[PDB]
Amino acid sequence: ATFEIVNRCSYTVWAAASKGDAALDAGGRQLNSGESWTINVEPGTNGGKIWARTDCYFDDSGSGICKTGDCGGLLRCKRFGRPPTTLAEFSLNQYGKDYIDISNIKGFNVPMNFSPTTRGCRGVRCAADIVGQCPAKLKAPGGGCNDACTVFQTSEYCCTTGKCGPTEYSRFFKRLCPDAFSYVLDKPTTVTCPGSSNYRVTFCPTA
Repeated sequence: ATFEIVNRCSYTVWAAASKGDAALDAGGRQLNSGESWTINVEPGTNGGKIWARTDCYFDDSGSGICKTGDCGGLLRCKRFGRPPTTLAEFSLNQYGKDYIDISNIKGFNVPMNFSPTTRGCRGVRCAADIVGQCPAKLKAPGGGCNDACTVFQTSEYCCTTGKCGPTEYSRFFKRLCPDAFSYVLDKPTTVTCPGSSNYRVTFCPTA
């Protein structure tokens, strides 16, 4: 499948794409305001994620640090990034279907739209000012709004027993972004697309 990743924010982001144990395509790239990056993802890929990182520094050899979404200090992510990160998630060609969502389960850093560019399904978006409204206990000094599991580390917030309910914190996310996952057992906001669809991920889709 093809993903076009577009930075419509007024600030630079460093995009990242990973399946958790490997980079997708080149794994990461600087995107200045307006720039697009097209990547190819092997069919069959399960558990892929795309996210933005903010405020990064990298030396000449691809090594450094980002304030949000850092994936072990590398420009080219092989692993998933550190919260807070708004997540575009996908699994491709799973018995003829593609499944996509946006998740706030690892917090929020940048607004996002995740849309198919092919026929047969709808996109999803989380474009509210989560960071501005973020409860003080979840506000990340780095910028962003952490999830409550990351901050508090309880069985309820992390859904460790696989039995957990919604919380004041999950509800905060859900109220601003109803089409994104707010906790692990959220009623799914997953979209099913025809297998082998192509997609566009837009950061800051309104701004």
